[PDB]
Amino acid sequence: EHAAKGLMNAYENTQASESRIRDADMAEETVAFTKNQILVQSGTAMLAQANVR
Amino acid sequence: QAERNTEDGMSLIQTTEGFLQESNDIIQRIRTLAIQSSNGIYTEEDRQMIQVEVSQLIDEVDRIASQAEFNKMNLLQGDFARGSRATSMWFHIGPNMHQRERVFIATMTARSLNLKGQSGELLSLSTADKSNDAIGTLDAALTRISKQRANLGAYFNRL
Amino acid sequence: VSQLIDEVDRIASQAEFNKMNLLQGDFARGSRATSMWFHIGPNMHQRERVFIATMTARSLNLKGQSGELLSLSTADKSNDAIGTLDAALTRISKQRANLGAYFNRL
Amino acid sequence: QAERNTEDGMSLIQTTEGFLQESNDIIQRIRTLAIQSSNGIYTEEDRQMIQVE
Amino acid sequence: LTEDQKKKKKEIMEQESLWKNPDFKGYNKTFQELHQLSKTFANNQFRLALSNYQSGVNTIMKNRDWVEQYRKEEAEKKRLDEKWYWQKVDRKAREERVVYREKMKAKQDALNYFSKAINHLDEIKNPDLRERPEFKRLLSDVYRSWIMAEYDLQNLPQTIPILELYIEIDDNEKEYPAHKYLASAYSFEENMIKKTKGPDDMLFKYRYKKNVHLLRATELKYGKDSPEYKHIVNVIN
Amino acid sequence: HKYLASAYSFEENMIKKTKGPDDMLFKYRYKKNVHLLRATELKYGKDSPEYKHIVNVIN
Amino acid sequence: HLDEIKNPDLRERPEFKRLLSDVYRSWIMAEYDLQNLPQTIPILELYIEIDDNEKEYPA
Amino acid sequence: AAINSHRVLKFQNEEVSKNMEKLSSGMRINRAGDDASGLAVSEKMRTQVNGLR
Amino acid sequence: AAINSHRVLKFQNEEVSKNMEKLSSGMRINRAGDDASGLAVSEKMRTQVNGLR
Amino acid sequence: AAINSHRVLKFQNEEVSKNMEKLSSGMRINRAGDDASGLAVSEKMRTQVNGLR
Amino acid sequence: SGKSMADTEKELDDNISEVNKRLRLHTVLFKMLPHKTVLYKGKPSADGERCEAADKQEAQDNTCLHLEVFDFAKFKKMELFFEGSNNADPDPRKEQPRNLTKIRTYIYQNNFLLEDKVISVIADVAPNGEPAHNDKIELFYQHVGKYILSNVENPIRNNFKKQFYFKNLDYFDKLFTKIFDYND
Repeated sequence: EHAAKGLMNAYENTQASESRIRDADMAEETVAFTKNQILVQSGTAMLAQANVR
Repeated sequence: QAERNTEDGMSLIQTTEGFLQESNDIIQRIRTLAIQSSNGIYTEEDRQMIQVEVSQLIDEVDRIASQAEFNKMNLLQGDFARGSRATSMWFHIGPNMHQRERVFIATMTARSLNLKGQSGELLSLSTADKSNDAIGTLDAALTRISKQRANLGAYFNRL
Repeated sequence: VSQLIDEVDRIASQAEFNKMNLLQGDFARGSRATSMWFHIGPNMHQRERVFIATMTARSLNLKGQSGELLSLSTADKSNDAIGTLDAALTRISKQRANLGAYFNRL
Repeated sequence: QAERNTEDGMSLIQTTEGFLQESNDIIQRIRTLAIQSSNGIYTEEDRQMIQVE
Repeated sequence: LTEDQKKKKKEIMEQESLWKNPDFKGYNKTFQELHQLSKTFANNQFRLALSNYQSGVNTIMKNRDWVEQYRKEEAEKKRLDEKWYWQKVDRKAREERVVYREKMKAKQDALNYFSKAINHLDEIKNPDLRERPEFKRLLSDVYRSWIMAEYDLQNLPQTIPILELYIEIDDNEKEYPAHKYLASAYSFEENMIKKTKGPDDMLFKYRYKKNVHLLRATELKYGKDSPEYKHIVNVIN
Repeated sequence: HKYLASAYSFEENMIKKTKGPDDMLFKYRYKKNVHLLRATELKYGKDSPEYKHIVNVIN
Repeated sequence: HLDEIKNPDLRERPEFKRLLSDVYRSWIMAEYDLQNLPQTIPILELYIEIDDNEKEYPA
Repeated sequence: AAINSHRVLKFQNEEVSKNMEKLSSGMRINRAGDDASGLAVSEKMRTQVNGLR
Repeated sequence: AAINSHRVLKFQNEEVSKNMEKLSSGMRINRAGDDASGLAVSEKMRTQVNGLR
Repeated sequence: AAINSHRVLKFQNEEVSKNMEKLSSGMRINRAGDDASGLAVSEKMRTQVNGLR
Repeated sequence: SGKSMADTEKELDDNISEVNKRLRLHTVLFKMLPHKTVLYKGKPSADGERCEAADKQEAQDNTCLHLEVFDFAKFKKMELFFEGSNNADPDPRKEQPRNLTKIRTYIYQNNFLLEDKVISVIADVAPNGEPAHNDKIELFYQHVGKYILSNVENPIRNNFKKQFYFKNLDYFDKLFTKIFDYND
């Protein structure tokens, strides 16, 4: 029963490791998405105008 | 990436701590047992039964220290202050160079006076020490490891 | 505490912008009184000056206490040690406010 | 065409990688099973069932 | 002892001195003698080769001075955040990696200069000049410092092709340290194969070459069929 | 030497009261004894009843 | 520390053997005084193997 | 020639797409191409979490 | 750039999480990270409570 | 092509389903596919429980 | 120049002499293996250039040692032919050297090239005489024609003893000693 407590603490901490190593903060990735999507739209629009030249 | 390194460090540090929570509950249990053992009318035969419980708890400590790994690094056995190399837990906290920290730690049964057995007839070759010092020793064991945990705790908050 | 103070000395040293050191003691004067000059208007004489500096020696850098140490320092009058931390906070809070105010000017 | 060759290369490489993702999912599963197998009171008969997998 | 054993004792001590870690008296002695080669040779490409070697050795010497100064400056800091055993070891780990990494940079700068010294010797095309003691001794000194620069940083596999080129020059094969370093570097490579579970052909190749240079180093320092040789004979079997 | 010996004595006592490391216990005790004996030598003279006494106590 | 003396010409020195004997003797006596007699056997046995200690009546 | 806008547009379309790869799984690392080492470590962590459980 | 609100959001999620750590155990101190010395002392008090019983 | 999200979506729908299989029965093992040996052992234990009663 | 060539040849003549003086000791093996090494005891036979293994390997009248070396196939062979009979005493720890009448070696694999030719066979007909015995060394050349080492220009003659013959003499003295020490 002692051993289980030890193993459980390591377990929780190891799972914290997996999350912090792999799982992103969706808020900031969403910010990145919005910036990149805007730049896509800006790109397309200026090619429309570049075609006019 | 420095933020990530800081956070990956936080978990490594917590992993070490979990093994040390295990380590301290062991001392607290051995302390409970030492108090029973210190009873001069509690017999030598019955003390051997206690030493069964204590001896294995001591071995469990040495095993925790030996096998307590994270990312295949051994975080508690005597590979600190040096192993084949002194290379240890560097975390790179800022984006530039000279924004660095190292962490070291060590425990094994030889962290405190590793008392086994008790006066009288035994099947071992070891005996416990002055009951008063045995209590003092277990306080020392708890002090040394809890103090090491305090190191990790504080370190976590720094990160 | 000691590590926190050491971190302060490192912040002051490593706090760079475009490879400029913005916190070490090159302020409010070095060999010349010239400091962070910014050119704000389109013509000459349309300029601003900024000064700032911090390091652990910004406040009375008290560490350690009577008893067993591995250090070479001890704390002083408890009441003054508390007062010292107010001084530390005051000196930096004012410097931040100076930057804050400067930002609003810009 | 060189740009195309670069992209066709990407497809080769991605194809290879997908088969290796499959391969690593396999190794991770075998390791999980190896740990169970390493249990000395987990019997030989039960180990044969694991070896089937 | 025999006349050859007395001579041998003298020579082994001279060879150990030859491979001595660099210092200021050895630096002076070395550049006296390497310049003595410039004297007779009177060859601009040899002069250039020596100028580059000397710049390489200067890098090494300046680094040794830096390492003392750095360790001094660190020792003279007041360490008030050092109340833990781990914090003392932490600051030690800071020192060792900064010193080792700075030595690694000095090694590359020294080897870029040594590489240039060799590239200039490569431009001496006349076989009557390449066979000159002046050509061979400089080339030997360039390789020796190169071997030592890598050896100090534990870059033992890298020392093998340079030790092998070294022993081919003007009786360098009869130098006990050259065979000792070859045997040690081969031993490292054997251990790498055993640790990384590499191929048997390379295990035996490296083991064989370790034993050849172990035996030859023993022969050279103690003499063939000496109690010390006879011991190595039975172990190698 | 009297002040050095007294201050070293204090530090030795701090190690004994706080149960500090043996290396510091002996370091402070040693330095106390060096300056105790030297103060004695300086005021009373070498091989004086007082010098002989302090030497015999320390050794 | 004595285990670290690997040269057999040094381990056979009277200097080596006498110290190892005195270390074992004090070890035996320290245990004997506290009635830890079973513990004294492997040390007494190692003791008598050294440089004619077997001819000692107390051993 | 099409101005640099054709570069931006392609690149931003790729950054938006990569954002989707990460966001859908919730992870900084979906592939070795995002971070080969973060990945390899999390794979080790997963065997440690599962073996530990 | 994301405005300071991304700091608040992460930190407040962390303050909520920390609140849970404390509340479930009933304690100001769950870990040394809350108070290393308050913890060490209560461990001593616990040995005194049990030893006393 | 649909990005890896189509893999994740299918897999996570399956993990949600499997979680329910376990939760409603109360068990780590509902089927041999969860753990063939844990299952076989509990079946033996059940005959021992009933036979014993 | 020719001075260095002369000194080199002298060192090589003495190197082959010192090893031949050691090879003459392997008489100690007649009254008596390292990996991949096979030893036969026998007698000089046929035309006097080859060694015939005994039916009785332990026989007291064997006057030749035949040693085969394998590696990864047969790589090398040596035949040591000795002058004089063996001591009557059956204990090899007491046996004395016998000057070699001949040394015959063969290279099958790991062939050395002397001016781009392989000397596959070397026949030394005076191994314990004056170190300068190049006229006593026959060289059998493959591209096997007979050449005499003393008629080899010199670098060439030096390369022969430096690259082929000394090394083989040393390799075999090494192996014969290895066998002896294991059984002694």
